[PDB]
Amino acid sequence: AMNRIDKTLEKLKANRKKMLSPYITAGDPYPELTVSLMHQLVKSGADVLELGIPFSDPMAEGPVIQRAMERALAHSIHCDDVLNMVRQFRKTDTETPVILMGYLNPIEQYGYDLFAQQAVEAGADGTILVDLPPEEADGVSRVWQKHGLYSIYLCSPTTSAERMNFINQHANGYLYYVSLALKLPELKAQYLQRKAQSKLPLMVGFGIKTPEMAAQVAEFADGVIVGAALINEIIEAYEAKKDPLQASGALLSSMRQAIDNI
Repeated sequence: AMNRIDKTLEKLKANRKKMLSPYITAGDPYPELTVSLMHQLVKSGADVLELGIPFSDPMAEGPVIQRAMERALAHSIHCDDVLNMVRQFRKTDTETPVILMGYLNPIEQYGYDLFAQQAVEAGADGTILVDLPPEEADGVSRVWQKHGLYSIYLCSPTTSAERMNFINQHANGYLYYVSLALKLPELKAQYLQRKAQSKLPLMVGFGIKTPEMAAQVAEFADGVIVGAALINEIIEAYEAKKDPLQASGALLSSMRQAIDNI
């Protein structure tokens, strides 16, 4: 089988088009908006969608994501609810790759094989498990492989030689680059250095707040991941009693254009 992620990245690579991937938390600010948001993001230029599974103990996330998860958990949105959203999305979008981002604990509670099976059946193409270090990922990788689910791994300026060895023979699709006062030339230097160690394309997954910054990064990077900025744009629209679809659409579309004109 050919994974949606590989199909999408091949087309982008052939056209010298940089990947743009928004993150949103499923269920935030309320469950009925999530699928509509997903479709809006695609309309506004998303190549890949990152959909977050809310978790009760996100000690690793920044304040913006933390609050998003709290809002989603107020509606009791869990793994099965997120898969139902993916199913609904897939009714009118079969091309766009969907990546599920979450913590390991709800999934292990759910059951690895059962989760992988249902996630693939629902129409998800891969997962980012934020608290699963590569050293611990062997059981998961084998189960994911069985169902054709892709594992998206994180790396950083300080990813060790052996960990990189762990990432290269189990990762598929692409890698997620994060640095943790970091400036653009340092980011560029460290990114290109890490990219040289990776078999896969490397997407920058932090610090992208504006169309300008998105373009500056896309100038050297394979792709860009936008999280906190979009979440903030959406919840600010909701709290101001304005259309969150308009707000998120305008933001992502301005990033799409900035990147493509860069």
